Amino acid sequence: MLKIDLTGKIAFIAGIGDDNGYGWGIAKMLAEAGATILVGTWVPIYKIFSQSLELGKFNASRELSNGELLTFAKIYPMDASFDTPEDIPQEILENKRYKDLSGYTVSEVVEQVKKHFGHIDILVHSLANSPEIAKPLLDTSRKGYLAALSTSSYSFISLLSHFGPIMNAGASTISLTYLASMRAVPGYGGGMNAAKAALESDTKVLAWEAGRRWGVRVNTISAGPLASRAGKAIGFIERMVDYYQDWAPLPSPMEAEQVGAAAAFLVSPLASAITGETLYVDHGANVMGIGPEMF
Amino acid sequence: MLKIDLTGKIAFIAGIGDDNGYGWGIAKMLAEAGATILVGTWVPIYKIFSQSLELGKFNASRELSNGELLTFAKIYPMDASFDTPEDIPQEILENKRYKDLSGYTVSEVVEQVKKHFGHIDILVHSLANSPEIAKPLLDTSRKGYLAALSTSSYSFISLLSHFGPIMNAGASTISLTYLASMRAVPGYGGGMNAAKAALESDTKVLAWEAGRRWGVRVNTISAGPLASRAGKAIGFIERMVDYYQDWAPLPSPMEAEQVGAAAAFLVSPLASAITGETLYVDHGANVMGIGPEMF
Amino acid sequence: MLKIDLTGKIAFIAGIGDDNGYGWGIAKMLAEAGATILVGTWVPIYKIFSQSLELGKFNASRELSNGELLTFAKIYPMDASFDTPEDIPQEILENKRYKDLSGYTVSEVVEQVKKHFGHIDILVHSLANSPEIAKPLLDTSRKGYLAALSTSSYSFISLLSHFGPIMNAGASTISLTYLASMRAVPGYGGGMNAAKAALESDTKVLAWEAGRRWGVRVNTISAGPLASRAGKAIGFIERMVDYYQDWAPLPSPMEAEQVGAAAAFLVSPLASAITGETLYVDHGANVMGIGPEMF
Amino acid sequence: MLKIDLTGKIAFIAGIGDDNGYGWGIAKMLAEAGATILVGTWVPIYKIFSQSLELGKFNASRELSNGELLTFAKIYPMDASFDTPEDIPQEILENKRYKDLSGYTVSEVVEQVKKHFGHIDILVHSLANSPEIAKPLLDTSRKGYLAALSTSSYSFISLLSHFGPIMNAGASTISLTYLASMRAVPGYGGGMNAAKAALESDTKVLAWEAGRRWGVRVNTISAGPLASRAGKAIGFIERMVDYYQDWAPLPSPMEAEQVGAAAAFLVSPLASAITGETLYVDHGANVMGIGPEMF
Ligand SMILES: NC(=O)C1=CN([C@@H]2O[C@H](COP(=O)(O)OP(=O)(O)OC[C@H]3O[C@@H](n4cnc5c(N)ncnc54)[C@H](O)[C@@H]3O)[C@@H](O)[C@H]2O)C=CC1
Ligand SMILES: NC(=O)C1=CN([C@@H]2O[C@H](COP(=O)(O)OP(=O)(O)OC[C@H]3O[C@@H](n4cnc5c(N)ncnc54)[C@H](O)[C@@H]3O)[C@@H](O)[C@H]2O)C=CC1
Ligand SMILES: NC(=O)C1=CN([C@@H]2O[C@H](COP(=O)(O)OP(=O)(O)OC[C@H]3O[C@@H](n4cnc5c(N)ncnc54)[C@H](O)[C@@H]3O)[C@@H](O)[C@H]2O)C=CC1
Ligand SMILES: NC(=O)C1=CN([C@@H]2O[C@H](COP(=O)(O)OP(=O)(O)OC[C@H]3O[C@@H](n4cnc5c(N)ncnc54)[C@H](O)[C@@H]3O)[C@@H](O)[C@H]2O)C=CC1
Ligand SMILES: Cc1c(CN(C)C(=O)CCc2cnc3c(c2)CCC(=O)N3)oc2ccccc12
Ligand SMILES: Cc1c(CN(C)C(=O)CCc2cnc3c(c2)CCC(=O)N3)oc2ccccc12
Ligand SMILES: Cc1c(CN(C)C(=O)CCc2cnc3c(c2)CCC(=O)N3)oc2ccccc12
Ligand SMILES: Cc1c(CN(C)C(=O)CCc2cnc3c(c2)CCC(=O)N3)oc2ccccc12
Repeated sequence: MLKIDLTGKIAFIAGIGDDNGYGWGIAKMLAEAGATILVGTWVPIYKIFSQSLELGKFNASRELSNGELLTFAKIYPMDASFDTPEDIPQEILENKRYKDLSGYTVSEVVEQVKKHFGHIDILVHSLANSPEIAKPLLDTSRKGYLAALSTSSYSFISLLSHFGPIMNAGASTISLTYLASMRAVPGYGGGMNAAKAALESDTKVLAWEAGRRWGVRVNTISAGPLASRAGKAIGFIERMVDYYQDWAPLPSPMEAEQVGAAAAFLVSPLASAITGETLYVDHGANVMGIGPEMF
Repeated sequence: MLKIDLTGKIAFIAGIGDDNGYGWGIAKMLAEAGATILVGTWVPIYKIFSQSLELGKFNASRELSNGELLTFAKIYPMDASFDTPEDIPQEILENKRYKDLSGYTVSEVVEQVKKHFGHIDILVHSLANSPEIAKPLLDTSRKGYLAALSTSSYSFISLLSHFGPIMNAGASTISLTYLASMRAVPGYGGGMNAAKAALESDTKVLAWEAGRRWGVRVNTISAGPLASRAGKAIGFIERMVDYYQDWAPLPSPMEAEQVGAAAAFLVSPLASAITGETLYVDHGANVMGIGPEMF
Repeated sequence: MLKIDLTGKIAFIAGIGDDNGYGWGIAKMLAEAGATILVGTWVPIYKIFSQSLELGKFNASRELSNGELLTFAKIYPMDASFDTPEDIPQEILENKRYKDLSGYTVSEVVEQVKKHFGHIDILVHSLANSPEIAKPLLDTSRKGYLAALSTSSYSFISLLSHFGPIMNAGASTISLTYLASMRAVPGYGGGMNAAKAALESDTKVLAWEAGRRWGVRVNTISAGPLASRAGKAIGFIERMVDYYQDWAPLPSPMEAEQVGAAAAFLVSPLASAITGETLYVDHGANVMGIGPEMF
Repeated sequence: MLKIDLTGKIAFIAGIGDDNGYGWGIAKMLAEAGATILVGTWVPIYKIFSQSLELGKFNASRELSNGELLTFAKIYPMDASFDTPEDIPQEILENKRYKDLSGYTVSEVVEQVKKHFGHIDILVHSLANSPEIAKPLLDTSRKGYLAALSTSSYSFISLLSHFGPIMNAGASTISLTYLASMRAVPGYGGGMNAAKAALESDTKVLAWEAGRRWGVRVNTISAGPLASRAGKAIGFIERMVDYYQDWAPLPSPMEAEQVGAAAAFLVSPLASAITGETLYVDHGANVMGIGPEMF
């Protein structure tokens, strides 16, 4: 037999806000492979996510092939915009969603993980935001652009920089990107193109640095369109899904567990020679040199 | 549990000549996954390969995790330079090692597979040759350049074209490449650069064509240096292995099974959304923008 | 003033069949810059081209900005499929177009150029053919695929290898490619995708080899769609032209002289630091991540 | 004759602090082509630069081919970190070098140019900085990374956003980048890899956006190493220069005017079909697949 075996491994997944995104899909497949799952959930939705899970609202999505339910060892409120408490502005501190929580900056979450688990094996980054995604880049503000980069790109560096010293041998990371990183996709606004370009560039540089510092592998998955929370909010994700079905080598729609399976493989000992890679899991759409009108 | 399960599937691997190349490594991992293995072996070395196998010469390399030995259901003498018997030059017809054999063109091998097995599930292409690899491309002859393309590139198209109509649902292909395809590597001569460029370009085109025609997936793996038969003949493979260790994000040398494990994943149902991809399994050397002296 | 000054430089342009392709456009712009123009014209259309030129049929297309006419110092019948007369099948020798002519192999043309002009300064490759472009790659024959490679890609190596020894200091080359080389474009069949992938790969390799051997620069231009002879012959070039207008950052249709202007700059002393480059002259269509429908 | 004709065209160059950088080289070549030259100079070094200029310290680097001296029509104090006065932080406002100057935010500078000149034709972005360039990406702070993106990447968007509406027909932009944007170069620290990745991604997106909005073309040049102000502070620029000479297809060192000549071509009417392009002007180093250490 050939197993993707993650038994006893501890994965931290940053960016699970419901059962509809890639983060959930990755969690599910890492669990199928035997991993222990810790979750970073964004502060302003932490209460609702954690409550919905306890109230059984996600149970249809928790079914594992062994009959058991997907279970998280711990869920940490987190805002990966902030490395230390000093970084948090008064506007955030006085926000009612934040004021009733504590220990949610990156350095703080990592210290808690260290206290309770000692080490991690797998770091998964499945988070992105721009406050101005609906704006053309020409019309995107400086603060908006830098916010897109801070949340969507630097957040990875912060997570790896802080978790790195407590990663075990054979540890690796996963982040998620989209092809608009280095090809023009009108509609992907608010500096999100730059944030993904940065994320992909950093994947390569970090593969070398983390590789030489800790022996850690660093890979990114470029996914096709999915009607997640983020996806649905853009306003036309359904048009993108349909377009990809007409465009791609294969017509099947994305499912979060497809990206999850690729992530499981990449963080497993079966991928020890794979690092710095951008792996396309988009039914081959990215290889096309023309749109479906000229087929 | 998460398994890469190929039990009941038939893989045809074109290009196993001994236990020291990537083809053997791929066979071993597909077998670990449960796949039944058919092999195409170059005519002039078919007798020695088959005989050595039966003598137990490769037994140390044959051991599997379950305690079984790697076994081939059938080994076919084959020369992928030829599609039909009408293609074979008189000199080859008169050659000692060809003249007392028959049915070694691509069409003939596929017809024998179809008769005895009906269908295949996985096609692996692990074969390359240029008669002029030591020569700078500037000094490579038309005959040499086209022979490199014929053997190393077109052979994949012939194998997929002939096998495609008998591939089952969920079928996929793997071929092997090297980064000199689209970056200049002095010493990768005799048109091998062009043969690899063509193979990767063909990978994308065939992913669309085979995807739409048969639902077949088509992927390529770009590997790090290995001291195979072909690798040792170039004359400086050990220096290349050493260079990659100094250069890459991770220092581990290539092992055939690392590419085998990648192949096994790519052909499994876990990778249904992956097609047209070039997957680097080279310890990240390919992502570097400068060599080791400037680190 | 800043001039692209090719005064006294001798350019050999392989692939001018009439006034409608990129070869002619390149010739006009090199002529504007002051270059002497030598032409290689495909054997089967050599007489036709020469006779049309003599009857004044292209005179409207010959007007240079200085009031003079685009003038060719010599037009050579050529077939770049053949390096030496020994390579020509008797079947070709007996064809009427070839029987009426002589000295059209690559070696023979270069020998005539050396005899009467001594050296050249610029080599332009503006030729391609596949006998099976209407066929899916899956359905393309070995003979067809290799013929595309021989005519469209090896021909460049042959011309550079033969002309290189008689190139003056500061010499450079230009070839023409299309984005289907490394992205999948259904309809670009007959192995043309592989031929352009090979052409682009060889550009990089030859930049290094010819740069080190003769100080020669080697560049390629990836152009937008044009209704040339070859263009029109695909049967749907007009739809490709219209598609590009809806798709690209800029809407203007290709003109042969746009590519010609890029060629003129790249072969001028102003581009001494540019080599191995693939320069897109396609109104930016190649940078798009989706087609028109999702704008 | 074939002229790169910029007669009467108004060019604004962001990032000239002395005569040793790419900005100066670009100015000189645009001036050779006939352009009027406006310069944006970083506030802290605006006085030293303008005083050095009129003192005649740069007269040796000002000589043009027509026998005239390079002349800046207007030199504007500028800090491209700031879009409007509202953006300026307290420490900067009270700083010795800013506190007496006024109108140095991007919006204010564009307004001055609009009053003075009505419109512009060419925008050159030759600026970059990270306060943490010596630091591994892993050790780079959030403030440092975002500062690198703000100064090196968003600044271009701000300049184009503000300048666009007063750009004439046929207008275009140039920026400068380095290959570390999408390939790992250890030592290009402080988030500069991400800054350049963003710059290049933005080039593609803005080519579409600016192309459709104003008909403006947008291109970037990727240069080899130069001993500039920024280049020398890095601390090993001479080693990089030597490495490139050993590595590249051609051995000549970079000269600022090489990038300048490429820039003049790209902003000229001869390049009307070129947009969104990344043009390498680095003697071909970028196309290499291995380092000099082998060969
Ligand atoms: N959904 C799609 O079509 C595609 C998404 N991707 C990438 O996949 C990743 C995951 O996105 P999805 O699963 O689609 O949506 P998602 O909305 O379910 O997940 C993104 C998460 O980021 C979290 N987040 C936002 N700001 C945060 C902060 N400051 N600190 C901590 N968490 C924050 C959100 O709570 C949200 O849960 C993203 O990187 C996205 O760019 C890639 C390709 C396609
Ligand atoms: N060895 C290395 O460093 C690397 C090899 N690759 C690629 O891996 C693939 C396998 O190569 P290796 O395992 O290294 O060497 P290998 O020598 O073990 O395999 C090449 C096979 O091709 C067969 N072959 C040659 N001409 C044939 C023909 N006309 N008809 C049928 N079979 C023919 C050979 O007999 C041999 O079995 C090749 O495509 C190679 O280009 C890629 C990367 C690195
Ligand atoms: N036309 C278009 O949309 C585009 C064309 N290209 C490339 O531009 C180049 C020139 O093509 P075009 O100007 O468009 O058409 P063209 O038909 O005018 O030029 C092709 C020439 O190749 C010559 N030729 C064919 N076989 C030859 C042989 N065995 N020996 C010597 N010459 C031979 C033909 O006589 C013909 O004149 C080609 O490489 C083409 O692939 C690239 C991009 C776009
Ligand atoms: N120098 C080299 O080896 C290479 C440089 N490049 C790129 O070339 C461009 C120009 O760099 P160089 O000519 O080498 O150095 P440079 O130091 O001469 O020019 C950079 C300019 O940016 C200005 N600047 C810095 N912060 C500014 C701000 N907040 N507002 C306005 N101006 C600011 C500086 O004063 C300086 O004049 C940069 O984008 C650089 O990344 C690219 C490749 C190679
Ligand atoms: C696919 C695809 C996506 C999904 N994708 C890859 C993404 O990365 C989505 C990221 C995202 C970042 N910030 C925000 C939102 C979504 C919506 C809500 C909001 O407040 N901010 O977006 C597109 C935009 C245009 C075209 C395709 C796509
Ligand atoms: C790695 C690497 C390889 C291995 N590799 C990726 C290859 O593709 C090897 C291919 C090959 C093709 N034809 C022949 C031979 C080897 C030797 C025996 C024969 O007669 N002809 O070759 C190099 C050449 C230069 C630099 C690196 C490498
Ligand atoms: C543009 C474009 C082209 C033009 N182009 C870039 C080409 O390279 C055309 C090449 C070509 C090579 N061989 C032949 C023909 C054309 C027609 C006549 C024949 O006998 N053989 O072809 C396409 C096919 C599909 C989509 C776009 C394009
Ligand atoms: C080339 C090359 C460069 C030049 N280059 C392309 C650059 O973009 C240099 C940019 C730069 C950015 N920030 C700062 C400085 C320079 C010096 C002073 C300071 O305060 N910060 O830098 C390298 C670093 C490592 C390896 C190669 C290179």
